[PDB]
Amino acid sequence: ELQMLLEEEIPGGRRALFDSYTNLERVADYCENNYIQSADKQRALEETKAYTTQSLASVAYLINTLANNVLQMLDIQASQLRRMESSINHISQTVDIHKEKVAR
Amino acid sequence: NELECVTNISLANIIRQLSSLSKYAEDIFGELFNEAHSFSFRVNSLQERVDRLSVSVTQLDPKEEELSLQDITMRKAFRSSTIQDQQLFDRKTLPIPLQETYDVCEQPPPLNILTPYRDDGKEGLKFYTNPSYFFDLWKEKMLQDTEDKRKEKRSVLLEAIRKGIQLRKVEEQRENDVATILSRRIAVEY
Amino acid sequence: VTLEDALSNVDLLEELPLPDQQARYIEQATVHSSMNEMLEEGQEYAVMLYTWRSCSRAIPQVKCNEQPNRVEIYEKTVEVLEPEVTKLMNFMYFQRNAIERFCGEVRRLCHAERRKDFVSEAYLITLGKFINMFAVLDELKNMKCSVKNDHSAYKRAAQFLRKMADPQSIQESQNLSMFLANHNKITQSLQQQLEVISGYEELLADIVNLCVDYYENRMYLTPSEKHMLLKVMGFGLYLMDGSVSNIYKLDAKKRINLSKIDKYFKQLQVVPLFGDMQIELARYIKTSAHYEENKSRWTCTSSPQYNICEQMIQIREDHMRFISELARYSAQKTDAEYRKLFDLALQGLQLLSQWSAHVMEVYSWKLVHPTDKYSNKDCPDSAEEYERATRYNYTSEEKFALVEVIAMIKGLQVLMGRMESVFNHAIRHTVYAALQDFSQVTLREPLRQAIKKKKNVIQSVLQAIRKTVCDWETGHEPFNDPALRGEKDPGFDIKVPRRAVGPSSTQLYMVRTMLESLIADKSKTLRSSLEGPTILDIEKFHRESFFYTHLINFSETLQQCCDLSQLWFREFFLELTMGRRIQFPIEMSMPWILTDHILETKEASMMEYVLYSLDLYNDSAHYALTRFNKQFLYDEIEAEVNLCFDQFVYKLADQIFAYYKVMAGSLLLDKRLRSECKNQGATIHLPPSNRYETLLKQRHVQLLGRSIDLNRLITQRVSAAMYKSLELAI
Amino acid sequence: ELTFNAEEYSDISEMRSLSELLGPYGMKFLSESLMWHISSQVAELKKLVVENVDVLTQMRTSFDKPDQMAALFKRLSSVDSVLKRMTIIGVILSFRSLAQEALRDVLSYHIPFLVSSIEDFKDHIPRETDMKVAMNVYELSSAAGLPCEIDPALVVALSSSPEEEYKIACLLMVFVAVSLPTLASNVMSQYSPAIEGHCNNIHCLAKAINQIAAALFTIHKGSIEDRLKEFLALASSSLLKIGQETDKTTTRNRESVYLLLDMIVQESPFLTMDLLESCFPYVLLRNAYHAVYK
Repeated sequence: ELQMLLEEEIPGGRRALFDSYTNLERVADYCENNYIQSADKQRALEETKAYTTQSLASVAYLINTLANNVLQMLDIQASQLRRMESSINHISQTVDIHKEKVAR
Repeated sequence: NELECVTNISLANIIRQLSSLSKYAEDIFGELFNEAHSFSFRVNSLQERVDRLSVSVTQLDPKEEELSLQDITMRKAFRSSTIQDQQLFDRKTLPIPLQETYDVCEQPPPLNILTPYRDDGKEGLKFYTNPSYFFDLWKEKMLQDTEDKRKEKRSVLLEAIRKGIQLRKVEEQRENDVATILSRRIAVEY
Repeated sequence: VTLEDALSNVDLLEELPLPDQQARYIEQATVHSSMNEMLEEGQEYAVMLYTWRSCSRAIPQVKCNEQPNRVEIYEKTVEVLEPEVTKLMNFMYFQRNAIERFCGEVRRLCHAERRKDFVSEAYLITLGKFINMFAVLDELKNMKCSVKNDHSAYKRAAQFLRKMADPQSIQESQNLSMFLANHNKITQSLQQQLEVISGYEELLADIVNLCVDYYENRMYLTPSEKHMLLKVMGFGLYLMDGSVSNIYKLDAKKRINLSKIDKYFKQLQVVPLFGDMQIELARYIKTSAHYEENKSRWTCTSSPQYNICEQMIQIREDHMRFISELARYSAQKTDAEYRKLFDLALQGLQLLSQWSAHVMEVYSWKLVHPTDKYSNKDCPDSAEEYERATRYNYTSEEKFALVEVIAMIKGLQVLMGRMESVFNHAIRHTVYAALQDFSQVTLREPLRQAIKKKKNVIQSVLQAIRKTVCDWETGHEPFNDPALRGEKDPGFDIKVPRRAVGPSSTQLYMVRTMLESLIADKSKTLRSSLEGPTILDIEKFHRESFFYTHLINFSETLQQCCDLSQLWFREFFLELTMGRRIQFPIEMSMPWILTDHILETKEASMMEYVLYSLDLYNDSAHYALTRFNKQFLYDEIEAEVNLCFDQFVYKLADQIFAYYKVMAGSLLLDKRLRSECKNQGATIHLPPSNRYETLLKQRHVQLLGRSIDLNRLITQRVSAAMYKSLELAI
Repeated sequence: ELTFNAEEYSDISEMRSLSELLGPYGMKFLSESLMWHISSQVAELKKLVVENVDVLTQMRTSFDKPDQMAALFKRLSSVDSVLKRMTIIGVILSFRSLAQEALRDVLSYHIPFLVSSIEDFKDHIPRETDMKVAMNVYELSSAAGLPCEIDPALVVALSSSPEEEYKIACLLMVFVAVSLPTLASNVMSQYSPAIEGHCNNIHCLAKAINQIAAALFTIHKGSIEDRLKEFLALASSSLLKIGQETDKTTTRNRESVYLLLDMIVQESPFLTMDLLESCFPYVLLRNAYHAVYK
């Protein structure tokens, strides 16, 4: 259940962030040049508005998903360590019992 | 100038800012994920060890347990780990974005090429910038201060314990770490 | 595919649980822009010149004329030093052209016929900025004796190899040699080229009067601006007192007020010229042309209020009073609440700037006034000059007070930066509301008056101000408006729109300059036509609109108001050593001086402040990386932090373990025994309480981009100490 | 001059000797004897709360209006009485805490195996268990000397309409919250580093609020986190309001009373420092600590 996260969720989201970085870097230049060489400037304008809105929404969505995945991963690891602490405490108690028995 | 041109330029600028933000967010998330992955590796190793130790402990035999009175001290004592972190600001530790902004800064003059011609056999650039200078100066100050302070100041188990004390006496204890230098200074000061 | 979806994405992203975290005006605008570009280029050259390190101190020297390898060290030195000499050539050309341009502007502006028209205050301030740039560049070139030696070595090497053949090349080289050889070259050229202009001192009197006015009325925000005003005052007085002009005659005519400037200089006596190179302000008076025969006029030349410990009562009172009110403010709102947030943002910025100014002023005064071996009993005789300017120049109380003030600055900075969104919205809303109210409602009465009158210059200007900054909520100005026609209002309510958006820089500047034009003493005056209340309200709005530009950029100005980067840099004092030193020891570094003082004295009250004194390094390193823009400076800061942080961890862990061991031992001691011992005058004293809890809880200390878990390191050291204690007991 | 020394009976060594003599039975008896007095004091506090219910109910809802809130506070009655009673409760709980620590140190040393089993059991109880089982678990643990978030002795003692009682508990929290800045005017509220607390014991209010809130809102099935969060909001607002004052008599001890918020958040197992930062800036507390430690 933790492997599903570690191996493919977080790395996949990071690759998605890199892809968004590249795409947005290209879309900025495309929008600028399109406005410069556009017959109607108004139409180019609301199109640029649409691209900026889409970019903001997509980036926010991606960041939100990565944050959620990291949060869940950390919580799972904390649970594992709590369980393993309990088991280690039990082993320590058993060893102490054995040593006291030997002494007696 | 028409205003719509300025507004469109600004829109392109904010999209560029969005792309930069995406890269920076990716950097942060990768920095988190790497160390989380390291924790996962350590947890798996410790779990394997705990499973082994539990199956081993469940089959300890007290009645068969035998303790060697003669070997009480010739046995090697258990020592806990003593790892202590230092040099936390080496260049290796530099984050990635800070390195990116560091690499666009102006480099010192190529003053090393003069090195093969220098009679002293010292580096050419060490006369222009010596980051190790602070450490060297501090060490030198510490060494002379310590020396000045020093100058101013001036049955069979019986066999086993005997062997243990002999080993302890002979096997006594045996630098460029600041902590060691301070410890020596204060110890001499006492 | 809409604002709603993106905004919803952001909102849902901002709610995750994160615990464990604790006309005649366009030409003026154009010339102003060009002058600003020249200013920034001059700053680039100034930084190039401040961070110049001798490259000829590493070139091996030649002893015999038959050194086996003489040619091929000359080839090495020419190739090493060619680009540095290119830099110096560009510097010389820049300063020459800059003086040409400034003098051309001064000449154009002072023309007899043109001396009647007004000049916006912004242009005067920019002129002051050039005079200050020339001052700083000249003083920098004066200090740096390494550039002379580097150029001389390059010239010898280049002539030995016959690398230069052209006549123009030799002439340029020899011109550069003249430039570098001389002393006070730039100021001398400025003087010799100014005085040819007839009546040039009137414009400088205008500059100095404007600066005195602004300083008196406190029309500045950043400490940089506050000190720029004084520097401009001083250098303008120096320039005005040449051969063809006399400032004492000019003062006898009540054209300038020497007494006010003298009082200002007396109160504040030193300001940072650049980096750690200070400038004493009375030095401009001392060296003026006619100072000696008039030396009795000034009382700022003798020599008190720099004991930082005196201001601490007031600083604490103001800190608590302001933060208590700010903490209260942590749906759509009325205009009163947004106006209150605007007032509160401005007030916080002003307080931060004031505190930063206190700290830096004390630092500068201390630098210029090194101590002696009689003043301070502990100062060694063989004490370096820098070591005597910083290390031994402060008492214990002074160091503690400086740490307190720096910590207050940084804490209030984080608090203010936390509210950046609310402040941005409030500020933009208030600015838009004020601008639109003024433009649409307040300018109706004067415009009606001017329409009912033959005079049309006022009408053209007022109308122009309306086209510039009016946002007609229906898209067009009301048509049945009687004020526009001239007839009296019957009334005629107009609904002023609201929205959070500030005016572009260009149009805000245009509006402010046009308002300044209406209320102008000299312009046959436009202020004569205006009535009483009209000019009173115009003067009001013009005064409050001063800080709009600063406040719209709240984040940048917050950064500027809390800048303490200069406490580390030491290039000036390094140059004065004449090569004897390549850098100073950490025990001479100011941040470590403060941090180590706290650590050594084991001060309980100040134990919570240590990490801010450490944080000083972050500001210094960021400055070195982003403004100075040099790699070796960051390498040096990183090395210093590497050493000092290890020392800090060691000392802190040691004293923490000692403190808790002593407390444990004291808790278990027999109480009746303590009573008995006290009754016989042999008291076993208690251990003083101390505040280590906050340090033990630190887990993400920030230094130079690294996150340091202090708790882990303290645990390692303390566990080693506990093992040692148990071993010693057994 | 009292005819005895209080430190020769309450010292760590003395409390450990008392635990040795008395054992879990005697220590349980001592704790019950103390919770009797706490219950008495809480009864008096409830009387005081009910005789102010209208103004208290209004104040609980109008904390956003400084002028209206000041007007409401003017009409309250018996405020220093409330503070005195809560201080007494805190003192008694502090004595109980000393005794419990002594007992734990003795027991972990005489019977290590039982103590280890008890601690293992207490630590790892599922957090999804209900109150009935957790009360038995906590009762065993407390008998062993371990510290518990919800004191079972107090829960049992404070039980001797139900919705009226819940309302009364909430308004008791409100009352105590808004009455704090009255402590600045007092001259004995000085914080002494040689004491690590105030002369007139107002540093035990941390114990008083945390323990009383836990007990009452377990008895009346509330939410301890939410109630303590509301209390913190109100107390921080009141002290921030006194922050701007200038009188030299009603703000003689602003810093000492400011330190109480830090003490409360430190003691509480339900309040973290993030909440305190959100409602009360920590720079004020840093400066207060510097001032007192001068």
